[PDB]
Amino acid sequence: KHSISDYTEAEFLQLVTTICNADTSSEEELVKLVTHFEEMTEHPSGSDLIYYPKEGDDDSPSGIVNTVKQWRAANGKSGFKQGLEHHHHH
Amino acid sequence: SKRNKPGKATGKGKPVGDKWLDDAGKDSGAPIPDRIADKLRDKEFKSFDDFRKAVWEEVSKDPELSKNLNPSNKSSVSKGYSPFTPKNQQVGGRAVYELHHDKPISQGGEVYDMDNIRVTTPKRHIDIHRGK
Repeated sequence: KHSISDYTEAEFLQLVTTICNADTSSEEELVKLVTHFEEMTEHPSGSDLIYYPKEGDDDSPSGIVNTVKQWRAANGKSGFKQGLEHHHHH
Repeated sequence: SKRNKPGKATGKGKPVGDKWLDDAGKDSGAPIPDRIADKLRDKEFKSFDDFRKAVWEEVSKDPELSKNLNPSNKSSVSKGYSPFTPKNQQVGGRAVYELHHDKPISQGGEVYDMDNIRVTTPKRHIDIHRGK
């Protein structure tokens, strides 16, 4: 919600997959999610991460999460909230 | 508001090729592709926005016209949404290719005349708009 450290990597993958598949009820909603993605990543390429990947970049949902994760790591910015895996058994 | 009323699409459009959307950032923008005009001609639409959605959907169905779109952009046009332009062609919240009219409606430009409609990036449109 407020910054990318409010997302676990899995939640961020669900967000990116939503965008990539255009899983919205309107173009307005898709444009809003793209803008939110740009604001979360803080990447200078903005929506180009999704729609105009740099030659040799992986533009699958998982590809894009990875590019974000790594670019944030390298530029000394904060990363994903750690997830809490559900365990079915002791 | 005439663009909010029903009408019939007419016009020939123009042969375009590979990188047709790359022309959307130059000149008067790109024309409506002839094959898209062929599919929409003589059809009735409820508004210009209804026409606009059909354009992108028909784009999604045309293997030549949609092949330069990446998978994410193809998903968008398949839903009748306008494809995202490169970031450096967006303007604020205007992030997608736009459909505009060449001769304005107030001067007698027709709403659904496909030869009077051009595809622009937000950036090209604002340049054109500012020079009026």
